[PDB]
Amino acid sequence: FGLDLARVETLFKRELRRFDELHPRSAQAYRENRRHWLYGAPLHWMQQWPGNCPLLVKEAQGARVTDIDGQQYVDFALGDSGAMFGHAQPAVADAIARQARRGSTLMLPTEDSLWVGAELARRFGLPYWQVTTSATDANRFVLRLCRMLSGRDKVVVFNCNYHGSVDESQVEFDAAGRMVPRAGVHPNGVRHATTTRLVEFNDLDALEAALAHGDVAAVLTEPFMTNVGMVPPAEGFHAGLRELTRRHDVALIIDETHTISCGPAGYSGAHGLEPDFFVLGACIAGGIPSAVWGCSQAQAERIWAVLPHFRPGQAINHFGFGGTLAGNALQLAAMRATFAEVMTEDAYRHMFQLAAQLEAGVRATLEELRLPWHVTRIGARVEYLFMTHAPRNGGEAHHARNGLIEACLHLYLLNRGVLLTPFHNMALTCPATRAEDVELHDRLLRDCLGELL
Amino acid sequence: FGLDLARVETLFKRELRRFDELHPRSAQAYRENRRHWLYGAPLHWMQQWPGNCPLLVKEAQGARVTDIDGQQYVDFALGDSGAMFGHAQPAVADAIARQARRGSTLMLPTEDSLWVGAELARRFGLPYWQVTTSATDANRFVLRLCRMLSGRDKVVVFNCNYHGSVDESQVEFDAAGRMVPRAGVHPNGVRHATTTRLVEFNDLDALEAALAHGDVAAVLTEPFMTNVGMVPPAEGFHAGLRELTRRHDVALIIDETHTISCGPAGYSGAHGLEPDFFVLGACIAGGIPSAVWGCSQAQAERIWAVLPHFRPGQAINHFGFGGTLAGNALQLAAMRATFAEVMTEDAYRHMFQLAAQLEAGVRATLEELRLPWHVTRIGARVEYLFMTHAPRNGGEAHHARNGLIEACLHLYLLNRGVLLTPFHNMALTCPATRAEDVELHDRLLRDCLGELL
Ligand SMILES: Cc1ncc(COP(=O)(O)O)c(CN)c1O
Ligand SMILES: Cc1ncc(COP(=O)(O)O)c(CN)c1O
Repeated sequence: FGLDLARVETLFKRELRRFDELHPRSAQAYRENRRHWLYGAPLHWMQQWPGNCPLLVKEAQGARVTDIDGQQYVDFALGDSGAMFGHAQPAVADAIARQARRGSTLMLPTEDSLWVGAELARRFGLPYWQVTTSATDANRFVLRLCRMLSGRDKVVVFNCNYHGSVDESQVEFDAAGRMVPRAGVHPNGVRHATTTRLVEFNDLDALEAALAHGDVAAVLTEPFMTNVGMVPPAEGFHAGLRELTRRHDVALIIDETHTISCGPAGYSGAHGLEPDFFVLGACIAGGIPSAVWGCSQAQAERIWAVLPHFRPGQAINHFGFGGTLAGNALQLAAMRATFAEVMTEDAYRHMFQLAAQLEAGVRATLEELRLPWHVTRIGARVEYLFMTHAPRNGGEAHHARNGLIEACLHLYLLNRGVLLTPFHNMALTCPATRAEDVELHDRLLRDCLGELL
Repeated sequence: FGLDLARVETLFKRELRRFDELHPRSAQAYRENRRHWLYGAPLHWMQQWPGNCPLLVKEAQGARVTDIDGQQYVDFALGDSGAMFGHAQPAVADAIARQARRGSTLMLPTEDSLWVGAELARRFGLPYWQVTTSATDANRFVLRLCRMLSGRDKVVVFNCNYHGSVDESQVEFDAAGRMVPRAGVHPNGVRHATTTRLVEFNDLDALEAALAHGDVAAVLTEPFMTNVGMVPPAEGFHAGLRELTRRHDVALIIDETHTISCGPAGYSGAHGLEPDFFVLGACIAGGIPSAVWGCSQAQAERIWAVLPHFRPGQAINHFGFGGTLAGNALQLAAMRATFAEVMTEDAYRHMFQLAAQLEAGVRATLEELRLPWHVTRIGARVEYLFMTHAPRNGGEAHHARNGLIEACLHLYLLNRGVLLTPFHNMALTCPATRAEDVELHDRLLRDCLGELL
């Protein structure tokens, strides 16, 4: 990847010691938290920050975070996209506070459901919606409905996808091109040959071959892959994807959990995609676990034919989906505030300006230092990969990832006041991001790469 | 069931007309919401309230709810247990408001994680915890870890369980005693013969026969079944369950999502159970979708051997579980407030007194009217069933449920200012419930049954 991995190790060791010296109170907190949390924090992923422990946060507002050692950071991680519009958005926090004081979960709708439903239909151009407690659940429940309406069992996913803890998606290609369980993800009693057909992104011949078996209920995909570095769709790919799925009467599910960074109506709204189902995760509810999914008129009619509107005195049933806190008053209050006051044309304009500045700065550094790396941007989200050209598919992109280089870069920036999500080589801008924050990121990255070369 | 179903239908029809006359603004809201929500509300379950639409709530506090038609209710539904300690608990609402203003989701811990981890271990007597966004997910993830640590693929569940949208659990016995997909729940590409062994509750011989196959990773169960009416464990059942699972080296997972009504340490704490894993849902976080799960040190050691603590520079991985907003600052703030200020010995003392009064009143009515029905209480939760004696298992209990009778009773009470969850014949008391509220419930139920007989 253009770096001497021995030099990377040397710097990494120095930065691990620097981390220890700078963050003693977080380290002390980690010692205590390891006594009661299985992986030393409430979520096991939090153990994967670089350095010897995750930081304990004291407070965060906008794109600023302060830890319990008093260190201040510019935050380009933004809760690993869960806080994509910034921390403590005043309208959203106020809406949450107000609604908590007048009922957070009633198993009933409130007036906010009226406004939000209409807004979803307007913004995203699909007529009918439902709410879940996570993007994973939206994907799981949509897949269930697709199996119900189609009578087919398999889902098509793309190599190196991520769609949440959707067991049927947890596959990859081995060296012989065989579909096997994803590395480090136990098959969990699933026999994926019975549930899943795997294809590389940007491969219409392979997609046609998968669908031709006639056992595929749905294709599930991001419109632009974001969970193995960034893989843009090729020229003509979306047209072909949409045509092939129509020809085979297969549902097309577009997951915009990350690609909502492309604009106020997502990638689908910018590019005239025609999803059968549309999934969007928790950036919309201010840190309250949430997601929405929507469907076309044609899919709604098919769903109602297999699951009719409930009749008075009918036996109660969940039908295998929904959840007890799904669609609750608190979620809907936060969504209303977010769509009305946060996800505006002006917000996206600001985010794009700063993200374009950040992208251009990274690109200048890579070009100056002659690194065989590249940088890609989708709206507010910028990510680099350790290969010369944009990957044609997820398989290619996976080979350009390296845990040591990533950890070293991330830690070097963390120790100097910039937080990047540990799971990607990405930076996310929000309405509270400032030009000086981009300048700091740019300088530190140039400094780090400079020390390595 | 002791009632003429024809008289039940006649009253139900009258009460549906009464509902229309009393709730015109909710009906208008439903017409609008049907334009944009697939099932006319954010969650399809909300369509299953009795009456011709779900009520739209204006505000709720304690055990009081006011709808948009200005109708006031005593709430014994409490968000179908999601708000089991009452609506708008001041400490919890304040904690949510405070934390929203200083970062809701950071992919990092805060000082509240220290306090909550220690509190969970103290309260529930298991040392190691994790947080999810739902009880469903806690169950799914525990099952995954059990398959990983055991190398076995099957889970034992009990007939007429409910553990959330856990696909492997969605089975029942047919008339021939065959394990088949649960009625109305599509198998969803799961071949349950490969994932699941089904047994009736309170049947140690059948449980032994299931476990003897040597392919069971875990037994998943409520300690007292609450999702098919109430099924108490028989004398000696828990001792036998614990002994058999130990002998076969099978994980025992106790799901207290509802049975937390038994006391501040759940049924397990009251009755000295010894779970390997313990699951508790969203009642603990004030309407923020949440759950916790805990495990013994012995299970933790087996898990760490198959999923080691993360090493510096290791390739990032979700490992098939966790979630982006799981274990977030907002959840942990709400949990801290709930455990410190709400789920106290004094709160439960009040809840028990009022629930005992409610139980005694229901029992008196059933005995006076000579109905072949009975009532059961577990702590704050009271439920009746349309059979003479307590059911020995879920199979028996299922036969004593009737959608029409349930809808009629629920609607009669709703039209006279008492909300009961539409999915059960249950009432839940909280710290804000008053004796006069219980008296109103008691009178209306007696009035309704009186009109029917
Ligand atoms: C594209 C995509 N879809 C779905 C999910 C699942 O989201 P969650 O972890 O909130 O369920 C993620 C994770 N952010 C994602 O990146
Ligand atoms: C015993 C039990 N376990 C798990 C769940 C799942 O909870 P959720 O719908 O919040 O995932 C439920 C639903 N109340 C339940 O009753």
